[PDB]
Amino acid sequence: SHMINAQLLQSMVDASNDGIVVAEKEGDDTILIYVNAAFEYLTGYSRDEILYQDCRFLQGDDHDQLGIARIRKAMAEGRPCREVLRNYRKDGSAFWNELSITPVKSDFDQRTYFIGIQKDVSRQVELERELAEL
Amino acid sequence: MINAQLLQSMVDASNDGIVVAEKEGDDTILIYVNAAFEYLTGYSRDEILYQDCRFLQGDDHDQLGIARIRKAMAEGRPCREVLRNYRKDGSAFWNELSITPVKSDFDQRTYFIGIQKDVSRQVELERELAELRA
Ligand SMILES: Cc1cc2nc3c(=O)[nH]c(=O)nc-3n(C[C@H](O)[C@H](O)[C@H](O)COP(=O)(O)O)c2cc1C
Ligand SMILES: Cc1cc2nc3c(=O)[nH]c(=O)nc-3n(C[C@H](O)[C@H](O)[C@H](O)COP(=O)(O)O)c2cc1C
Repeated sequence: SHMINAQLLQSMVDASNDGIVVAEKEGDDTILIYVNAAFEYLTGYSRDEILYQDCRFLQGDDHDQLGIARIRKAMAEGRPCREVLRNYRKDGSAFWNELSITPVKSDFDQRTYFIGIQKDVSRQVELERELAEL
Repeated sequence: MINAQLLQSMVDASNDGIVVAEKEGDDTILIYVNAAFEYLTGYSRDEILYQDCRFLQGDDHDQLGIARIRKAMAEGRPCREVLRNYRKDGSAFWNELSITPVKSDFDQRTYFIGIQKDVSRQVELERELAELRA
């Protein structure tokens, strides 16, 4: 009587300020099958551009970031993980992405999907460094 | 095809508190809260459901943002305000609150999505850094 319906679930995901994505594993890729508006705003990429691609384009030229090894191992072991990564928007600007990945098993196909949540921590990091200097 | 199970998992994974409230008269009472909201406020889902979120203001009221929230809600505008809020144990924190009115043709009920996050540290840093800058 008083409880939410499924359209409300979509509304909560749409209202989120952090990016929220769903990806599915294929071989060495985990390809984006859903992104919310905040992900497009945060990354500068449109939904049409980046769907069915692995999120690693957000690392740009940066690789062998330690968090990436931790993510790969957590993915292999079926465990959730959280890493702060250097990421880059479509225009090339850098941001610090606090990224969480949660595997969830879909009852429909009994397939494991991966929920990402991207939070821009750049301002908090830079301000922490500035105050450390001060 | 993102089903309701996956949408729910996306809400459950959110770092930020996420709630749904429905308006009855001058109350908007909580009909859903996620785990991040419970951890942020220290209240369990069973304690706070079907109550207006204003209990989080505690002894405080007449904060300027509250007046802005009221006007924005009456006008159906989304809004964002940083409010002083209080946990179950009484501890104070700065809550960046984003309220989004839900537009739905399906049911007559008017709903609001709240998104809450603890900005206390960023506020502390901002004031300290501004003072030291002088
Ligand atoms: C659901 C999901 C979301 C992801 N989001 C990001 C992201 O926003 N930024 C990023 O740098 N990596 C993200 N990744 C990690 C990469 O997609 C990839 O798994 C990681 O770089 C390790 O794979 P690789 O060594 O083959 O590049 C995400 C991974 C998953 C599964
Ligand atoms: C969906 C939603 C979530 C809200 N969350 C909070 C909150 O977390 N903390 C808070 O102090 N007020 C929150 N509010 C605002 C109060 O519920 C209330 O609308 C505000 O105090 C102004 O109403 P009032 O002047 O009648 O007290 C929320 C409102 C809505 C609609």
